[PDB]
Parts: sequence; structure tokens; C-alpha cells
Amino acid sequence: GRVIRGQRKGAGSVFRAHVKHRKGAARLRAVDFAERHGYIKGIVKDIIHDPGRGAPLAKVVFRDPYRFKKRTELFIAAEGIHTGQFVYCGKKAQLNIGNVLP
Amino acid sequence: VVNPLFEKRPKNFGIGQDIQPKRDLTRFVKWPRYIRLQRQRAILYKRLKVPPAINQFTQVLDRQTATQLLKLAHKYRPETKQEKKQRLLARAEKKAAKRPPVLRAGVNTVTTLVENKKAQLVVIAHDVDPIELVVFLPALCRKMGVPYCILKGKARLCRLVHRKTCTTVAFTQVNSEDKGALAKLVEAIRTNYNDRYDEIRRHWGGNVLGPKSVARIAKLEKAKA
Amino acid sequence: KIRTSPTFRRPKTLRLRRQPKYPRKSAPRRNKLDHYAIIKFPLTTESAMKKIEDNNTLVFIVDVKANKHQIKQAVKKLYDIDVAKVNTLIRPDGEKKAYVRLAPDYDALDVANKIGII
Amino acid sequence: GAYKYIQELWRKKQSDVMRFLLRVRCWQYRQLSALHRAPRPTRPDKARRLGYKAKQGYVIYRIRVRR
Amino acid sequence: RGVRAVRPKVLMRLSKTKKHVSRAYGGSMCAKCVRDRIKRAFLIEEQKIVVKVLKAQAQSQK
RNA sequence: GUUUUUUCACUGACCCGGUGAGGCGGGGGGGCGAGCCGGGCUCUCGCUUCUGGCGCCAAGCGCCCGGCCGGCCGGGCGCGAC
Repeated sequence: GRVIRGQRKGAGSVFRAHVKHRKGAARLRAVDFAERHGYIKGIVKDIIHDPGRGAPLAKVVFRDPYRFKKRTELFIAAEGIHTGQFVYCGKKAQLNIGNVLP
Repeated sequence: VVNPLFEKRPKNFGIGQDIQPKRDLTRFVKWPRYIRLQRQRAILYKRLKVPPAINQFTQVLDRQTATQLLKLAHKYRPETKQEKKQRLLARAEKKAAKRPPVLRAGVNTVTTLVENKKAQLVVIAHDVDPIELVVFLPALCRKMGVPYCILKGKARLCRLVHRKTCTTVAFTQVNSEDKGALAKLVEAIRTNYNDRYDEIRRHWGGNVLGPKSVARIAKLEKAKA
Repeated sequence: KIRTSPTFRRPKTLRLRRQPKYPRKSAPRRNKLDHYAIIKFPLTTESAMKKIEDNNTLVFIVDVKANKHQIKQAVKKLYDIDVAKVNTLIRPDGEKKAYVRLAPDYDALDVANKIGII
Repeated sequence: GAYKYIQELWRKKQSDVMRFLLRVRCWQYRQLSALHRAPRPTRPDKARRLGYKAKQGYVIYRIRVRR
Repeated sequence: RGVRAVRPKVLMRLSKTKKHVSRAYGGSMCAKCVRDRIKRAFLIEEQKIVVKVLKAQAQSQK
């Protein structure tokens, strides 16, 4: 007559994820004109450890093509990516590592 | 003579080259919920096969003939609330010591004098909000042998009457001088609505895709041919 | 005009001020935290008469809704004296006691006789 | 009177004319909130029957109920 | 170096010349990384001129 | 013709994703490869990859116009950015 532990897992409350020190969502940069028609360049600021995840994440800092603001992204870091490397991303990007083209 | 400091400083607006300039974004703005709704309402009147009882209101008395008509109708306007006193004040004068021909406003007055066959010309508006108020009236006029035309705007039809909007406007009687101009309006209107009504009943509206969905079809035609 | 931004924004309409056809309440409420309502009585206690005779202070039991500022203007206006500082505590009994230190050109013991405490 | 023509038109709901109107509106209404003020009766005719007059203090709220 | 190691709301009290060093990026960036970005800002800007001059010389025979 | 039915693709309800809803789709202009003896077509691409800099809040050029005394003193509007 008792509910099993798995049914108790769906409610959350106790079985929810421990996302206090989790360093943001590891998202690939948003599509825009400079991903679709050519490439946009960003610097690798620092490879960083995320709690619960096994892969290190890379703070990659692009420059906003419309504002004078600067845009920081959290990529899942490719093996052999390093800090002070340029990451390119778009249709006319080149086919080497850490470099996100369609 | 010119200042050799004053230099050309050209901006390269390539990809990952400079800032992009403040160029036009009107056709990318995330609009309010109502502005989106009223716009993609106007688009569903172009995709969906509009039945010809509704499409017959897109067929409008064109610019030259509309402006021709309202100069005549401007004679036969119903008088204002302020002008109302100025005859009822003259009642108090003549008692102390004939009504002219006018326009007929509203669907209910107009329809009763289409069955009575008093209406000489019925001026219908195209933009009536629930269309059902007016849908039957082009059909009713054709059967009773009443000439009908359709203006663009209940607003500009509702300025003839001293109101905001009016659906329909009918002519019953006219001054004998203006008898000829109404007789000439009826001829251009009977031959453009009443006389070609059997083809109005067949003329479905919309069924026309988006301009870039036309363009993709029209490309696949050429890629074959 | 061209849309500089890709966001639509609620355009800043003109909003007017209250010009009411009648005031809701007929009269402005009379102040009930007066100069007399605030100061109830002085403490004539062993601890409080030494406080007068030594520190050049007066000790009053005061209305619990009072600031130090309201007590200073009250002690001034009722006793034609000037106050250096007011300390306040709310007693366990529930009433607010004020320790009204007086400016050095006034004796507390010569004004305590004038109010009539001994 | 126009109202009898509006009455008998609303009784032909399977007709091409009213099927189009009942679909383009039933579209329109979904994109609004479940409880909003209509500026007038969508059916002026039906509202006449049910006692709505066109004078100040008569209000008309289009409210959708989940089915 | 040259900036006081004090709790951050104390920096209101401190005079301007306590909180920085008298240089470009002074008391925000270290001298090592400023002189390595005067060179970078120059030598990148020099290599752009070589690429600009090789560009218009690759045009002239076609 | 009427209607059932399977297979293709259509968008317009309906759904999903993204975004600060930031360049979508057509057409025009300009670049090189390909082609007949200054002409045009069948097409193409669209500025940034040697470096752990800098990058916004217009330069320039058109176009108008407000005192003093044609020649000395400031704004607006286009194009740049079809």
C-alpha cells in the first residue's frame, strides 16, 4: 500500500538536483547572422570544473556584434582546448578542434 | 584651403568586423499580443478560401466613383442635434404668432425600405465588424431590383450621418435638380454590382499563399522548366 | 522613424494629478500626539532624583509613540528650557521613560523645583 | 428589419459563410485571455433577444470555458 | 602593487592616489600585462598594414 | 461527375526550439571562374583564422537654413548603412 521510492522521486523535494555550486548551463552560443552567413571569434577565458558534471566547461568570451557589450558563453570544453585560444563559430569557420560550425 | 586634419574614417560593417549600425528593425519587432493578432487575422483572410458572400465586400466602389457619390450624399445628410432646435424653435414662433428628402441610416431602416422597394441606391460599408449584419444585403438588393454599391469605410460613411460608424446608407427621395446625378450613379453601379451578381456568387476570396511560399513554388517550377 | 530596438515598449502616456470634486474626509485630523499628550509625568524616584542632582537631566514617563525629536521639542515648549540630548527606553511595565539631559546654561535641580518635584 | 436576416443566417452554421466566420473568430478568441471585455456584442441580434440593450451600463465579457 | 589591501567599503574614505598607480590601466592591470598589450596593440596593428599592402599588390597582375 | 481510399507536398490552425523576437524571403547593384566578336546573357561570392590588444555614442560627402558687417560666427536633413 506504500508508494515506492521511484514514485517519490517525481515529486522532487528531496530527489531534486543539487544545483547550488553548478556553474550555469553548458549552452552552445545562440544562432545569429554571424553563425549563419560567416564566423564570429571568441577567446577561451578559462576552462573550469562544474559540480556533478565530469567534463570541464570553458568560459568563452565573444564580442556582441550589435552592442559595445561583451558576451560570455559556457561551452562543454573539447579535449585539447586551452585558455587564450581563439574559438571560431559559424558556417565559414575552419574544421579544427573547439570550433563550432554547422 | 581645406584642413588636412579632416579625415575619411570609413566603417567596415562586415561579419565580426565592427558594430552593426542602428538599421531598420520594424519587420523584426516582438509586437504586443493584439498587434500580432490583428495582423495575422488580415493574413487568414488571404490563406483561407473566403466564401463569396464575404469576398463580395472586397469588390468596392473605386476612388473616382466613391468621391462622385459622397458629394451627392453630402446634400441629403440627416441634420445635427444643434440644427434640430432651429426648426423646433420655429414651431414655438409660428404657433405663438414640408420635411425635405434625407438619407436613411442603419441596416434596420434600410432593409425595411428594400422590401418596400423605396431605396433608389443603397451605399453599404465593407469593414462591418460582425459581417452578418450586412452579408444578406447585397443579395437582398439584387432580388428586389435595388441598386447597391460598397464604399471603403463605415467611418467615412458614418461621417455623412453625424455619428462614428454606419453600416448602410439608402436614397429614397431626392431634389429634382439632383435627380439626374443619382440616375447616373445608379447606371455605373447597377452595371458593376447588380448586373454581374451571378459571377460575384462564384468569386471565392483568399486561397493565396505567403509571398515567400509563392516564391519557393515559383522557383521549383523554373528548376524543372 | 525606424525601430532602433527589436523590442516594442509601452509608450509613456500622460498621467494627470488628483483634482477631486470633494475632499474624502471633511476636516484634517487634529494632532493627538501634542506637547501635553507626549509628556505624561516625571519620575520622582531615588534613581531619577540622583539623575537630576548629578547628570543635569530630567526623567519623564513619555507616550510610547514618541521620537527623541518629539520629546526634545515637547520638553523645550512646556518647560522653556533647551535639551542637550534625549535617551529613551521602554520599561518592562510598557511605558517609555525619557532621560532628558539639559544644556549646561540650565540647572536641572533649579527647573525640577519649578515643575514641582522634590 | 435586418435582425430576422441575421437570426436565420446564424441557424445555418454548417453553411460555407458561417463555417468560415465561426472558424476565423474561434481562432481569434483562442489567442486572447480566458476572461476579457468585448467592446460590443459579437452577435448584436442574439443579445437583443436575451435583454441586452445598446445603452451605457450594459457590459459584454467574452469568457472561454475549457471543454 | 601600490594599492592598499583594505576591505572594499573603506575605499570611499581613502584618497584617489591610495587606490591606483599613476599609469594607463593603473591599479586595475599589472605593469607586465600592460607592456605586453602596448606591444600586442602595435604588432597586431603593424601586421594588418603588411596584409593591407600584400592585398593590393595581389590585384595588379589579374 | 459523386464519393471512398492510399501515396506524395502544402500551410493556415496545432505543436516544438531559439532570441533583448537584430539582417528573413525576393529583386537591384558590385567581384572572380565559364562563354560569342565597345554589347549583353546560364551562373558564382559578399569584407574579420598567425599573437590571451582596441572596437559603441559617425567620419566623410551631399542638402537646406537662423546675426554682425558678398567675407568672418551654429543647427536641421539625406547618403553612408540599397
